[PDB]
Amino acid sequence: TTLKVSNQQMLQQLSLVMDNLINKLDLNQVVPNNEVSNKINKRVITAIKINAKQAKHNLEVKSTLP
Amino acid sequence: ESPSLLTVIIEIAPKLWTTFDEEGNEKGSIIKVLEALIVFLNAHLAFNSANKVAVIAAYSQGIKYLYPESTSALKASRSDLKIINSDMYRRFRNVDETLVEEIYKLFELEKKQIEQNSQRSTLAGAMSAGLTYVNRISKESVTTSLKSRLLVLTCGSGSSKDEIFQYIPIMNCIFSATKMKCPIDVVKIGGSKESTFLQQTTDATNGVYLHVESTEGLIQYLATAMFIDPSLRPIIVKPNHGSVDFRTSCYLTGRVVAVGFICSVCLCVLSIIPPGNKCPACDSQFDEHVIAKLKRKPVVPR
Amino acid sequence: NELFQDVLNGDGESMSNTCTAYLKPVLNSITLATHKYDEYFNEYNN
Amino acid sequence: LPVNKINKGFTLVKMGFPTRIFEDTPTFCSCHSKLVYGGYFCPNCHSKVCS
Amino acid sequence: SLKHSVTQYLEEIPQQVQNRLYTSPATCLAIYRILPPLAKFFIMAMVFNENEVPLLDLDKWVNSNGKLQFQNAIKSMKSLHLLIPNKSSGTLMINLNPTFKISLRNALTGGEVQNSFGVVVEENVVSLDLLDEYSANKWETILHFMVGTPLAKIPSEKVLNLLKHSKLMEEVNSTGEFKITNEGFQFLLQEINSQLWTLLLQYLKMIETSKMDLVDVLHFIFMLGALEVGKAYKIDALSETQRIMLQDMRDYGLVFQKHSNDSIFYPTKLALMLTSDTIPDGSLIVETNFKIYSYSNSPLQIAVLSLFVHLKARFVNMVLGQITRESIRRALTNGITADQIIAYLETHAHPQMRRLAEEKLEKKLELDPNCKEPLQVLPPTVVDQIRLWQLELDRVITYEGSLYSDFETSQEYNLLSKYAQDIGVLLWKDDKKKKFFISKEGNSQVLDFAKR
Ligand SMILES: [Zn+2]
Ligand SMILES: [Zn+2]
Ligand SMILES: [Zn+2]
Repeated sequence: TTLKVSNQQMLQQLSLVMDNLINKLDLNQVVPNNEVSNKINKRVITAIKINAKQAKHNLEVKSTLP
Repeated sequence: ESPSLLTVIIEIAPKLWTTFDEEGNEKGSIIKVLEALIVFLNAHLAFNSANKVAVIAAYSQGIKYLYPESTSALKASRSDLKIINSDMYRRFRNVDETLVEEIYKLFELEKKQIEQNSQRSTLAGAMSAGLTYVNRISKESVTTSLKSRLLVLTCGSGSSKDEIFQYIPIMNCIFSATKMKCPIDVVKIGGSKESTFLQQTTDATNGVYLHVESTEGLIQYLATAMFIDPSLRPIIVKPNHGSVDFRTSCYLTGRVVAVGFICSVCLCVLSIIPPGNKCPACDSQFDEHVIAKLKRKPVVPR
Repeated sequence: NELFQDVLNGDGESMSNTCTAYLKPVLNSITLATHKYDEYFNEYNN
Repeated sequence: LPVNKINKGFTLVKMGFPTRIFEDTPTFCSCHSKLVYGGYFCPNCHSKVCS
Repeated sequence: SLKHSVTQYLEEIPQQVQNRLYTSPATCLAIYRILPPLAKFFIMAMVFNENEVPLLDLDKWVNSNGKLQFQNAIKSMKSLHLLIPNKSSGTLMINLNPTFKISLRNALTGGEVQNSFGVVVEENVVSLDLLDEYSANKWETILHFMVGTPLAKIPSEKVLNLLKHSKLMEEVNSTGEFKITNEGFQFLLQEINSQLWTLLLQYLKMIETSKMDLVDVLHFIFMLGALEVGKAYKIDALSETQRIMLQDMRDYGLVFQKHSNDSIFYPTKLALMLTSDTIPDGSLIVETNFKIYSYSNSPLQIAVLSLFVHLKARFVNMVLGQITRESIRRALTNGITADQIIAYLETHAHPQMRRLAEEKLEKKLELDPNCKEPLQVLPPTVVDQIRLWQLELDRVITYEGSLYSDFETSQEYNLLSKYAQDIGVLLWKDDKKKKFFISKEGNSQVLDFAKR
C-alpha cells in the first residue's frame, strides 16, 4: 500500500482469439504505419541518451582540480 | 560469433488480457502480442544458424512448454494446420507452426477449465521452468558455448496488483540467472507503469525493462531493445530507464520501507516495532531490553 | 563556506562549482544533522 | 550454522535501504574520501558509500 | 577464413548486381547471417521501421568499450551497400536498402518469397544411408583424385578443368600425372565447410560465359544453404541454367538426384554445412624415432598422410608409418612447406601427446617460472628435422635475370644502379666490382632506359 471481468465476456474474448487464429494469422500486420514507429524510435533513443549520459563514466577517477 | 538460447516466458491469462482489451480501444490483443512474438522469434533464429528458441506459457491453472513440444506429444504426432503460411522458411515454419498449435491446445484447455478462477499467478514458476530449460541446454552441451537469455512478456493491465507471494521465487530466479549469467529482459503490457519485482529482475540480472501501453507496434519494441544478444550485451547500452530503488515492502503494514527493523531470525522486514514484542512471521519473542534502545528517544540539552 | 568563498575569489567561479559539488553531499549531510538537532531541541523546548 | 535452542538473542536489527544515486559529477564518499561517480545515499543521514 | 572470403567476394560484386541479388529472400537471409553481431543488430532494429535512422543515433547505441567494433560494422555496411548515406539538415542520415529490407521482411514474416526456399515434394529417402553416403562418396572421389592416389573411378572433366584452371592442383601433360601445389595441401588442411566455400568461389570466378548467370548461381548457392536435408525439392522453380548447374553439383556432391534430369533433387549434408559448422579418426602419435602411429581408417587421411610419411603397414585402427627423409623430400618437391606439415602434425596430435606435453610444461613452470614456453604437443626433434630437410631443399635459390658491368665511369654505373633500385628490380650491386644485377621481369625497363 502507498473492474472484475465476468466469465461470459472472458469466454467471448477467448473465442474471438480462437476464430482470429482459425482464419488467417497474417504476420505482415506487425508492420507499423511509420507514424507510431517514429514515436517508438523517439522513446527508445531518448532512453538510450539518458542511460548513456548516466553511464558514460562510472583507484579514484582523475579530477580537474589541482 | 556465439549462438544463444532465447527462452520466452509469456504470461497468457484470459482474465489479464480481457482487462487489457476492455481498457484499450482494440480487442483481441492476444493475437497481436502472439504475432509480434512470432516475428521476434523468427528474427532471433535469423540472427544465427545455431541459435535455439524456448517458449513457455504461464496460464491460470499452471505452466506448459509451448516450444518445443512434449516428447510424448512429438512421438504421438502431424496435422499441419494452416495458421501459418507454408511457403516461408522451413526453420521458421516449424517453430511458428508448433507455437501456434500449442497456443490452440492451451486455449482449448483454458476454455475447458474456464469455470475455475485461480488467484495464484504462475509467472514465477514459469520463469523457474525456463531457468531449468536453460540449464538443460547448457548442461546438455550438445552445442559448444550456447549462451542464454530470458524474455518475459507479461501483462498487468491495471488489474493485477503487486503480488507479495511472488517475491521469494523472483529473487531466487534473479540469483539463479546471475549464477548462470542469463540476462532477463521484461516487456510489460498494461497501465501499471511501475512493476517493482520485474524491474529488480531486469536491473539485477543485467536485463532490460520495457513497459508499453499499446500492443500495436510491439515488434518495433522487441526487435530494437529486446534484440540485445548475449554476445553483444556489454558493448550495447540498455534503454531501461526508470531505475529501481531495490527496496522492499514491510510485513505488517505493506508500505515501502525506510530505515527500519528486521527480525534476526527470519529476516522479515518491519517498518515499525510489532505489537506484543514478537515477530509476526516466525513468532520469535524479542527481548524487551534491546527494543527499548530502539525506542529510546535521541538526546539534546534543554 | 570559507573554502567555497576562497575558491570563489581564487579560481573565479570557473572551478568553484566543482569544489562545491565535490563537498556537496557532506555539506547536505551535516546540514541535515544540524536541522535534526535543532528540531529535537525545539521539540523539547516546547 | 544452526543455532541452539538455548540461544535467546532474538533482537531487532535496525538498518536502512539506500537508493543508488545517479550523478555525472564525482563526489567524495563518506567511507574512503575518494572521487566516485555513483554511490548509495544513506536513508538516515544522506551520506554516500561505495559498496 | 570463411566469412572473410564471402565478404570480400560480395565486395567485388557491382552495386547494381548487388541490388539485383537482393530480390530473393533466401539470398538476403544467407547474406545477413554473415554480418557481424553489431551489424546484424542494427539491421534487425532498422528493418521494421520505414523511417530513416540517423547515424548519430546508432552511435549512441554502442558503449565506449566496443565503439571501434561499431565502426567495423559500419565499414561492413559501407562495403556491402546495405546502408545508403544521405546529407540532410547538416546530418549524415542513414537509410536501409529497400529491396534488402523488403526481402528480409518477407523472409521473416512470411509471404511473397517467389519460391526462393523451394517446394517440398514429400517424397524422401534416408539422409544417412543415401544422401550422406552420396555426398561423402563424391567428396572422397574428388579428394582422392586431387591427393594423387590411384582410383578406379575418376570424376568428370567439369572438375578436372576446375582443378586445372585453379591456382592449386597444377597439371602436366608431358608425364600424365597431376601435381599437388602448396595451395593444394593448404586446401587439405582446413575443415570442409570453407573447403566447399573456396571451391564455390573459384567456380564463381570461372563463370563468365553466356550459358551461366552469376546472380542465379548466387541465389542457388544461398538457397542450397537454406534447404534442409532429408526432403527433396522440385526442379520446376529452377531455370535451365539453374538446372544444368544443379546437375553440376549433382556430379560434385552438394545435391543428390535419383536419375539424370529428374523432376526432384535431394539436398545433402554438405548443403547445410555450407552455411556454418554443426579420439577422432586420423589422430597420430609422433615419437623420437620418427614413427607415425596414425589412428586412421578412412582412405582420405591415409592418402594425405602418404604425401609425407613413408607408410610401412596398415591396421584397422592406425597406419604404421615413418617420417623418412625421402618422403619429406617428396612433400617439399610438391611445394608443401615445412610449416604446413608441422601444422598438420600439430592439429592431428594424439590426446596422450597433449597430456605428456602438459605434464612436461607443468614440470617446467615449477622449475623455471620466469619464462613461459608454448605447448609443444609433438617432440621438438622431429620439428627441427622437418625444418632441416626444408632448409636442405633450399640451400641454393636461383634468380634469373641480367647482370650489367663493364662501365668505364663510376657515375654511369651509379646512375643505372639507382635507377634499377628506384624501379625495384635490383638484387645486388657493387661499385668495387662495377656490377649490378636485375631480375628477368625488370630487364626490359632498363633496356628501354639505356636504348633511349
Ligand atoms: Zn522472525
Ligand atoms: Zn568510499
Ligand atoms: Zn548514515
